[PDB]
Amino acid sequence: ALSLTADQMVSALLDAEPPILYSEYDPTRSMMGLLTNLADRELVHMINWAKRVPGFVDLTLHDQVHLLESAWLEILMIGLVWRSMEHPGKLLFAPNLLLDRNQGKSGMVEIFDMLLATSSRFRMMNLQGEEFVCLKSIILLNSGVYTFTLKSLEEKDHIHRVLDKITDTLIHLMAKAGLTLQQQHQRLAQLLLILSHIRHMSNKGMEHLYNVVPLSDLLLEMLDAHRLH
Amino acid sequence: ALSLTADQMVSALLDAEPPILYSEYDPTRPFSMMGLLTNLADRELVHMINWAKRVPGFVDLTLHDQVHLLESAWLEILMIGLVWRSMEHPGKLLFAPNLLLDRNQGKSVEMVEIFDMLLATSSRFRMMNLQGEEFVCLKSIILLNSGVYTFSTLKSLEEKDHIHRVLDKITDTLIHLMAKAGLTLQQQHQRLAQLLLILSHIRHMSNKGMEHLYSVPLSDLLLEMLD
Ligand SMILES: Oc1ccc2c(c1)CC[C@H](c1ccccc1)[C@@H]2c1ccc(OCCN2CCCC2)cc1
Ligand SMILES: Oc1ccc2c(c1)CC[C@H](c1ccccc1)[C@@H]2c1ccc(OCCN2CCCC2)cc1
Repeated sequence: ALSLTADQMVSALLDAEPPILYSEYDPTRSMMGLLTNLADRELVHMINWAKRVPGFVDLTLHDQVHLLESAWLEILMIGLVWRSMEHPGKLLFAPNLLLDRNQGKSGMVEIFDMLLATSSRFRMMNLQGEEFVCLKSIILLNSGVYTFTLKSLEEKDHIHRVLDKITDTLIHLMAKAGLTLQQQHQRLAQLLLILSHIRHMSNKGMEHLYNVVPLSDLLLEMLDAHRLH
Repeated sequence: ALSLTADQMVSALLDAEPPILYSEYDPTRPFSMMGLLTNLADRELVHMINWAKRVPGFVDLTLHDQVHLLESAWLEILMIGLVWRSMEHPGKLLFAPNLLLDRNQGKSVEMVEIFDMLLATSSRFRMMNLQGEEFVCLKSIILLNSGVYTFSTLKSLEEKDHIHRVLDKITDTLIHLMAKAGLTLQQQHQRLAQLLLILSHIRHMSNKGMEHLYSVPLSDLLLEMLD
């Protein structure tokens, strides 16, 4: 995990990429319901992706749950934003569900505009796929690391070590891209600062989503899988 | 501002530093916490505007954009200042030199949630051995970055460009401070990343804090003070 190279980190992350799911509705024939159903089906695939992120399965089950519980919406959003890059003014929730801002207006066209603005920023920066997977992995490991005993000290230290490896990977990606050393840390800073805005969008999103099993135990169930398959 | 060297950026930032204010309560009478915190924050905000106008490149922006940036960042700025002066006080938050509270004093009203988050941030700074030169850079970054994604006119395009160019200068400054600290190129980029990722948590704390306060528009008060 901590012994991988930069290119091995990239190859591991890309291969771990979840598939693009479709909205469940009749194309031969309500928006929140569609987005909710889409989000829930994506969460299942997100857990599989998370377990394939180098260093994540090295953590305790409790800490895995905590990290995903903190980051799951940010992860959905940055994925959505990535999907929507070459669709200006629109959000590609699914290949059969492409929406403009005046569609999402029918009470949160607010985060719609915020997601669009993020996509435009990624389009302005010419974000690459190898950079995207790095950023998404960073969100997974970092979003909940500040909100967690001897075990916790080792866990947090391990997390920060993996984050450092991803940072080195990002630098390597930009160094190979021909960027000067100054352009490297500048682009690094620009990419990470965007994560603060994605955190912001998640907060506003969760403010809207807020009997049912608490999300932690659902995450617990999907993460704590046996070895019989 | 874009012509400033790294050391000139630091000295300018350090000079622009706001004063540490005191809680307005009488120490001679016995010991409402939120009121004390609210009063302190409002007095700090006035000084924050002075600090903001002395951050390189900020006055180069339109009044409207200055208001937008501050309205988005003001709570984050108050918070990172809080955890900075609380860094040498483990398990406690130094709101003011005469107002030092532990986490049990946080249960005042149905806020200890934000308290623990602030405490956790201060311990993270303490473990990283955050330097004063780094602190002022990060705080300036919050000011310029927090609201830059929530502004399409020709004017606004030039505004966003300038902001991102100043942000780059702060990034250059941070690396220069780490390189002058004796850190290798690998460690420089790693520490840069660690510091900026903390800002995501500060944004998080701000949002949680705003949710508390939400339960005379600020832009008008900011506009009044900025002009
Ligand atoms: O690729 C994606 C699929 C669906 C979405 C998004 C990305 C971006 C946020 C959207 C959003 C809409 C309204 C409010 C907040 C965010 C929507 C979305 C809809 C519903 C959601 O929550 C469903 C509840 N469900 C319970 C456990 C996990 C989620 C999350 C995201
Ligand atoms: O150095 C500082 C002085 C005071 C504070 C803080 C830092 C960190 C946040 C604190 C907080 C406690 C509970 C909930 C949210 C935040 C408290 C604080 C209290 C009240 C505040 O809001 C006052 C309202 N006022 C109207 C216009 C501007 C603020 C801001 C910050």
